[PDB]
Amino acid sequence: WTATSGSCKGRCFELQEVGPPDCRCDNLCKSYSSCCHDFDELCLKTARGWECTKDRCGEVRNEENACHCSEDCLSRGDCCTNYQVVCKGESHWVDDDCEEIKVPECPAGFVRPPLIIFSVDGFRASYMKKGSKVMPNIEKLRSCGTHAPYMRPVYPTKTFPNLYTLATGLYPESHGIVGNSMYDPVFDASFHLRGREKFNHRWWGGQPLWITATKQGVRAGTFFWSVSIPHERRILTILQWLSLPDNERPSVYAFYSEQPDFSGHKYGPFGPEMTNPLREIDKTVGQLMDGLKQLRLHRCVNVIFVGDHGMEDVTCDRTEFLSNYLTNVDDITLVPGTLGRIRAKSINNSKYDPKTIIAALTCKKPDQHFKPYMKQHLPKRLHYANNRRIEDIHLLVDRRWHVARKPLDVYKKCFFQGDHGFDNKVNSMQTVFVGYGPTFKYRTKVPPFENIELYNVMCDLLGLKPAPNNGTHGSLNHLLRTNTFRPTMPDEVSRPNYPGIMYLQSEFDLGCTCDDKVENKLEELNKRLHTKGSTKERHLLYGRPAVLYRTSYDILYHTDFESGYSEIFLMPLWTSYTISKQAEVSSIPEHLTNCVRPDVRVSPGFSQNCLAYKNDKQMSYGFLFPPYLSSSPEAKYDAFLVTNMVPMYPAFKRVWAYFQRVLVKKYASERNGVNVISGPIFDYNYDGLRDTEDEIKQYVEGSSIPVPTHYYSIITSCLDFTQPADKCDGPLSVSSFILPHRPDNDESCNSSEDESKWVEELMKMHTARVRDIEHLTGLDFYRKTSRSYSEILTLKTYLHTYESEI
Ligand SMILES: *[C@@H]1O[C@H](CO)[C@@H](O[C@@H]2O[C@H](CO)[C@@H](O[C@@H]3O[C@H](CO[C@H]4O[C@H](CO)[C@@H](O)[C@H](O[C@H]5O[C@H](CO)[C@@H](O)[C@H](O)[C@@H]5O[C@H]5O[C@H](CO)[C@@H](O)[C@H](O)[C@@H]5O)[C@@H]4O)[C@@H](O)[C@H](O[C@H]4O[C@H](CO)[C@@H](O)[C@H](O)[C@@H]4O[C@H]4O[C@H](CO)[C@@H](O)[C@H](O)[C@@H]4O)[C@@H]3O)[C@H](O)[C@H]2NC(C)=O)[C@H](O)[C@H]1NC(C)=O
Ligand SMILES: NS(=O)(=O)C1CCN(C(=O)N2C[C@H]3CN(C(=O)OCc4ccc(OC(F)(F)F)cc4)C[C@@H]3C2)CC1
Ligand SMILES: [Ca+2]
Ligand SMILES: [Ca+2]
Ligand SMILES: [Cl-]
Ligand code: NA
Ligand code: NA
Ligand SMILES: [Zn+2]
Repeated sequence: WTATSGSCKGRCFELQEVGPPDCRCDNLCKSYSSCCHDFDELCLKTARGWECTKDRCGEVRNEENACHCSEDCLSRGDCCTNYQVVCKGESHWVDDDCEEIKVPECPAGFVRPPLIIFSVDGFRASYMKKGSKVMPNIEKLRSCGTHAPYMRPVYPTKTFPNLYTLATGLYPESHGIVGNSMYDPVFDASFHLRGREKFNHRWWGGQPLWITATKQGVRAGTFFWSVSIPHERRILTILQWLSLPDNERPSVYAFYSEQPDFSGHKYGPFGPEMTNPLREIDKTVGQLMDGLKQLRLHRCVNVIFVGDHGMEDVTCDRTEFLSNYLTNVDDITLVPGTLGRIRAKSINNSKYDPKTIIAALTCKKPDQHFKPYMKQHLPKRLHYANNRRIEDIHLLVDRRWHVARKPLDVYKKCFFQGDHGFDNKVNSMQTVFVGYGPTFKYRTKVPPFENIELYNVMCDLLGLKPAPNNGTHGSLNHLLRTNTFRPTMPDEVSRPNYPGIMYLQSEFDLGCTCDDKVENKLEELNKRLHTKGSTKERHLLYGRPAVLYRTSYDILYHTDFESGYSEIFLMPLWTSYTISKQAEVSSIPEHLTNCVRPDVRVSPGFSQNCLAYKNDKQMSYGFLFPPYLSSSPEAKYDAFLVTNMVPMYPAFKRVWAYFQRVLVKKYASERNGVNVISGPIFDYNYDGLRDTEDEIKQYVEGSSIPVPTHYYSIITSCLDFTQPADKCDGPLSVSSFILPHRPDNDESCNSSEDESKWVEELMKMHTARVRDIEHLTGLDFYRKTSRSYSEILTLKTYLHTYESEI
């Protein structure tokens, strides 16, 4: 109940929300059916429109007008945004030449440069270039300020998940807004785009920027604007708030526009009808900047122009129907569209089986336009699994397509020509970032970056300590003139042991054999040096990774590679090696095919054994440093050490062998040498974080050898490829992956073909940031380079996407 008998007189767009049944006058009351009776009359005035004209100049104040052109309007803070232009011979902000803002130029009483976040829905990255002719205000922000060619949204590339990721710095799986539609089984409650349940606070996790600000004594404007408040009024309201006395005035503000998304759905991302919405957005930016100029704030305020996701061409005729695959179609609930989420229709139905549903959805049709996944098997880069609201069964839909349960859902629910929600690496889903103001750099282009990073920077801009989040604080220091965040490297927690030769061959009873007993102070003194680390400078280019958790491990040196061997998990945490452009690929000699050799530096009790692999009929083994890339016949024996061995399903060995035999050398040829760090990952609870020993669900049969869920590789070289990887004097270049360690290749529909037709495609899908690997392993890489730490943080957040040019 709301007793709408109170009055909005003097309270229009009040910043504090009064508790019902008192009538509200804040910019959210419309959404709650709770505004006072006179809200429209007093607060949403429209008389005379939004612009001054020559004849309105110097007028007698008429409080009925939407905005004002009387002499007192500046001190009242309520002129139309073009007042000084029309009436005082001033120029529009866009017509003024760009001039560097070296320091904030603020009116007295401003404690800090205000931040204004100008967010636009569905603003695809390529609009900056393709619509530049009709967006002069935005183009001036872009060219004069700091801009990225695009900004990567989070998956799914829908509105609420992305705006709330912008606000919190968190992945959707952590903030809880995992789609536009959700069922939470603990609450037994549903979240819907239209409706009231979405307002309940239990949906919204983490700590968004406005709460972070408020708790730290920085006042915030309201972030949410009710749909019926027009854009002009939103701008005028912000400008009025900026005229409040110092003690009442917020330092952070948001504007939101439902365009160009709204039209993009109806007309497609590049429909000719799209020119008008882009023009109108630009005019709104113009009004803000002219309004700030009138208030003398245009060289004081930091402005962020940011989108939530892009827009793709999608029509009704490109819909896959689950009724063309499943017999049991009515026993399931599907969340449909540009992704799919499946669960049982009834929890009382014990005939429901996810395994048979996945199977009936797998590679069933030649050009099938979605791929089914159990959520823990999705690419780790999506970070889309660790939430009870994310259904166990997921469909990744190809760009340009939809999935639906049955045809009736599509024609009884062509209308639309555009949609979004696809994999966040898809070019059409990319969106925009521009930063303009005293705290941003001048005329500066920065590399593309993820929207999870912005919360940290917005906190930096407001002098706030960010709540714990998924950004990597410092990775975006290069956007900022000042207010940078200068992190220290994490402290290493566990120091390695450096074992020498401590065990005789006969102490080992591992059931392993090698044809190696084939026998000189030349190469004998030489091999001792290699085991002591004499080539370590070649194979360990960026220092050894730090171990950020308590564990027991040994550094093992070899001619061709170096490893950090875990005595707890019985295998390396990491293996590091460098392959030059000149390196040659050799095969495994016939006599060495099944050779496995005890490591005399490492006790039998802390070793794997070959008998366990023999007895385990599902599990085979591979090697982290590949025997194919050995530098010499003698060095090759090192690659068969039991300490270089890891458990691998035969299906996965197909993938791994092709990577090691074919792809590493291809990369070294293309990149002028590469340094490779590979290792296992254990993430059985799919939280994107390293498992402890007691979280491991699978071991090699009859043993304490844990089975990795994933294998990673980090591949590093010189950004200036005229320099070899091992002699690089400047910035680095990286690509990484986290491959799921699966006992089948069902993910790859062409896997019956030669690895050359399907393996690289799989690896591209599972591209990763070094940072993702850090989380999954408790390791910290690039500890010893000649590069600044912030530059290394940027490198660690880099994602190689394999998409064409934007
Ligand atoms: C991205 O960044 C984020 C943010 O930094 C990282 O997420 C953090 O990870 C931490 C480690 O997992 C986690 O810490 C746990 O917090 C527990 C208390 O949590 C509450 O309080 C915090 C702080 O205010 C709050 O943020 C939490 O909010 C979560 O849950 C609510 C309600 O469900 C949601 O509204 C909200 O969206 C958020 O949900 C997300 O996180 C939870 C996990 O917390 C998931 O379950 C959800 O799916 C969703 O993703 C909470 O309100 C604390 O109790 C934990 O401590 C347990 O474990 C430690 C182990 O060290 C142990 O010492 C304790 O004894 C305790 O164990 C006991 O509980 C176990 C399970 O009940 C039980 O098995 C044991 O026997 C014991 O009884 C733990 O410290 C932190 O909460 C989240 N924060 C957020 C916001 O998500 C995230 O890791 C990053 N991702 C990547 C890839 O890097
Ligand atoms: N009610 S409805 O019309 O049926 C339905 C309602 C929900 N709707 C719908 O998509 N949204 C209604 C819109 C009003 N919001 C808004 O003002 O957002 C501003 C904002 C948000 C986050 C920000 O994050 C930060 F911190 F800056 F990084 C900043 C600014 C966005 C809402 C999405 C779809 C239509
Ligand atoms: Ca949107
Ligand atoms: Ca884990
Ligand atoms: Cl959704
Ligand atoms: Na086996
Ligand atoms: Na297959
Ligand atoms: Zn949309």
